[PDB]
Amino acid sequence: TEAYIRNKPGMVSVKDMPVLQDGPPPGGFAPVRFARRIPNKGPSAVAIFLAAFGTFSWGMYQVGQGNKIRR
Amino acid sequence: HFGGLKDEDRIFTNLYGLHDPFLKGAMKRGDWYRTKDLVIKGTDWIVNEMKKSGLRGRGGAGFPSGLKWSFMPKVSDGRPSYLVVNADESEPGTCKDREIMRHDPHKLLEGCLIAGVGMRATAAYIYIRGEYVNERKNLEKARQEAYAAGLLGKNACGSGYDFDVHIHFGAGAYICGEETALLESLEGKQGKPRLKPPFPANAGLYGCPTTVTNVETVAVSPTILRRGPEWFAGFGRKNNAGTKLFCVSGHVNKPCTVEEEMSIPLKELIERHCGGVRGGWDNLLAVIPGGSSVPLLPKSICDDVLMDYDALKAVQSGLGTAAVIVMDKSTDVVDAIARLSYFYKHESCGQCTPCREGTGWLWTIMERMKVGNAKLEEIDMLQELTKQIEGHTICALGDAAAWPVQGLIRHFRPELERRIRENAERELLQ
Ligand SMILES: Cc1cc2nc3c(=O)[nH]c(=O)nc-3n(C[C@H](O)[C@H](O)[C@H](O)COP(=O)(O)O)c2cc1C
Ligand code: SF4
Repeated sequence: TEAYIRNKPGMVSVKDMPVLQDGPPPGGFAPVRFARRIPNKGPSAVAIFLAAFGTFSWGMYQVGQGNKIRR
Repeated sequence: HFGGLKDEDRIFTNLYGLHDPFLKGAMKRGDWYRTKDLVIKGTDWIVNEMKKSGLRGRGGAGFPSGLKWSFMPKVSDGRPSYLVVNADESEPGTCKDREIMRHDPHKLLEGCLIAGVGMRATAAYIYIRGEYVNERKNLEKARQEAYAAGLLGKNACGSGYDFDVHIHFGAGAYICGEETALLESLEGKQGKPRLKPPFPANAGLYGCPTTVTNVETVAVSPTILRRGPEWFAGFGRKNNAGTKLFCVSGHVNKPCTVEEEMSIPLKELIERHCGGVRGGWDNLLAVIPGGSSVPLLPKSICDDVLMDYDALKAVQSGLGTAAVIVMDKSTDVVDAIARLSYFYKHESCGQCTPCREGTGWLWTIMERMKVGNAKLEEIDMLQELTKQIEGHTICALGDAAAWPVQGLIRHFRPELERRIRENAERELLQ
């Protein structure tokens, strides 16, 4: 019998029987961010191109100086 | 309006046994007066007089005695046919047949003769309950006196009717009061009632056509025949008419058995001949109007209810054996009905499932609810179990066990509510 299995010390009616199952805590959990957030905070395209070009120019100048010293 | 019988209109003039109950007393009081003429008059004449006298079965069923007698076969077949007289009263509260057999046995014997003549019965068997042994001895002595005087035997009277009356005693069983169970017990088997495709008027005591009739009806048969059916129909009202002896017992001041006109108010019956409730009318709580079979009634209904077949049936109850058991405010009606359920569980024969098991279940539930160890849905389940037991059982003892619980649920439900709530509070506190 359901009442026999779920008997309460001081209950009178079959209703308000004790119950405790897995479920949300009071408040219903928290949002979980189903969407995606990909930030693009890397260097700009013009910045890296200018860096590469300046690096190439200064490196060729250094190559010239080193070749002069070796000569 | 109804009631207040005079000593001349009372049928059982030796109810308390203040005079000689034997043959000499019987002749002095007016027994065996014109039995020869009554037998000579005719079986059909006797049946017609019973039919137009308004007499109804006094064993509880209330079926018309005249029609019940006319149900017998008119043409004498090979089978001898039988009369049986139900002296086996075991329903709680009623003791009228005890007094009838003990103090007016010659009236019972003359009634057996008259009923056998009117139903073309070869022989009669009086089934006394095993508990009644002094009454059985008195009836044996009366039967021997009648046989010696020639009132019974090959020549019952100047008429040529052949009639033999024997008495057989039970061994303490309440189911044996039922007609088919009584026939089975008289056959020498267990007191287990039969079903009802074969009616007892077709295949009864030994397979022969027999008729089972109550002691009170069979005993009042000669008196109403001698005094006229109109005289009997004068008392009472409508269909249910005549003189019925009520046993008033319980918490009344002076419990007593008294013969009174039919359709007397219950209050008037209690507070005129018996004496009244122990602490006045206001002290009265609940009255069971018939035996323990019929449902009880609260104080409110008993103020104006009439002690007869119809008014007690107009309310959800029945007259039954018309033995009122009163209960005042001092007692607990829940415990009273629990004891009644225990009695029915004890006295069920246990051949058919709804009564063999259901009566025990009802007793256990009533015992639980007496203390209060139950639930609201459990009293609802108790009512449902009552309904399940009632209509699906072999005999009327299932109804007799179901009815008191149903009446208690119908009327005294708040008492059960209070008991259950109090026990729940006590359990929570503990
Ligand atoms: C549980 C139960 C108890 C009975 N008790 C009695 C009883 O005490 N006396 C009796 O005459 N019949 C008793 N009977 C049988 C019926 O009252 C039956 O109708 C009766 O024997 C014949 O009806 P009558 O009143 O027309 O004579 C009982 C039946 C049952 C089912
Ligand atoms: S109702 Fe069934 S169990 Fe009850 S006494 Fe009758 S036959 Fe037996």
